[PDB]
Amino acid sequence: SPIIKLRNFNNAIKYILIDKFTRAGDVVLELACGKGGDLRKYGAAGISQFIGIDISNASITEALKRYHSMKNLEYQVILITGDCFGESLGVAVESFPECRFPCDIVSCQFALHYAFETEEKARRMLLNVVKSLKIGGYFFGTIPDSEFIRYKMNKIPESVEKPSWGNSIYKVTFSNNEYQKNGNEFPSPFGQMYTFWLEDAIDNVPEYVIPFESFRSLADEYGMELELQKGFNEFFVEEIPNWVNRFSPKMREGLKRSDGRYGVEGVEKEPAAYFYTTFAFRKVRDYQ
Ligand SMILES: Nc1nc2c(ncn2[C@@H]2O[C@H](COP(=O)(O)OP(=O)(O)OP(=O)(O)O)[C@@H](O)[C@H]2O)c(=O)[nH]1
Ligand SMILES: Nc1ncnc2c1ncn2[C@@H]1O[C@H](C[C@@H](N)CC[C@H](N)C(=O)O)[C@@H](O)[C@H]1O
Ligand code: NA
Ligand code: NA
Ligand code: NA
Ligand code: NA
Ligand code: NA
Repeated sequence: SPIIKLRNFNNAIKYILIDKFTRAGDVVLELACGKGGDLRKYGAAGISQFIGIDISNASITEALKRYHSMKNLEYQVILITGDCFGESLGVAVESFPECRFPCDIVSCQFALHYAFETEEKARRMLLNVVKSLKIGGYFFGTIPDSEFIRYKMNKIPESVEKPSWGNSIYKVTFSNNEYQKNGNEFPSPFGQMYTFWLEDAIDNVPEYVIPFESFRSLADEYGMELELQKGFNEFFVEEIPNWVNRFSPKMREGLKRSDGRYGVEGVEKEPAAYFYTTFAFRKVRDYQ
């Protein structure tokens, strides 16, 4: 399946990204952890403690069910329902004093753009990140790539009321064309909504652009400086040599293309390799 190949590729991206920044003994806070599908990736990195928070009780229930079916684990796991973006994290974690804060790593996969609903939420998310992180610690994850979004939008005429593009397995549909009416610039970095469909994965969910320059400038205000901004394709090309043989046999065969090399080809290439970017920052100073 194109979708199976996409899932395997993005799973590989996460393995690589987690390993790149997470070191043995680290304490990890995972924001918007969903159903907690990356635990084994953090275990491979040798962490000491994992704290996962998600706003969905149904997702946390599933993550706890997945956790409790694991065995011989060498790290502690805390899984919590709470709002990571609209409220202070202290609300979510107060009844879990076993959390070891500040932590060494904050991660967030396929979710941070929901914090760009408004400026207030973007700032609250960043304040939660930096208050949780030690000086010198890292914040990393995976988001839709505003630069690829802008490329596509720059090819859409102003006559289109709901700018849209896609292929047989994915589709983006913007709520409005204010980008096009405003000289190919969003009227605000925040709240710029589009619905995202990905076959058998994402059911037309509204989400928000995360303009990378605004994310970066806000992060700097809160004391975090840029470490990584490579799109999935470039990231994979650069890192796969060190990993081709680190991956499970099943993940490796899944990554093999028809020409015998590694990556994605075919219809899944655009959504898997171009639509998303990695990000990482380092906390370099305390924020008042
Ligand atoms: N644009 C966008 N894509 C997302 C979002 N969440 C997930 N994705 C995409 O959907 C893929 C995940 O497909 P799933 O079927 O959810 O697989 P999974 O995350 O491995 O499985 P679970 O642990 O059960 O959640 C990701 O690799 C991304 O391509 C999102 O909020 N926005
Ligand atoms: N304000 C919020 N605080 C915490 N989690 C949120 C918030 N808004 C959305 N989410 C979660 O963000 C997640 C988005 C998912 N696309 C990604 C989940 C997970 N990281 C994964 O990669 O599978 C969901 O699990 C949502 O419930
Ligand atoms: Na972006
Ligand atoms: Na819009
Ligand atoms: Na936006
Ligand atoms: Na986005
Ligand atoms: Na920055």
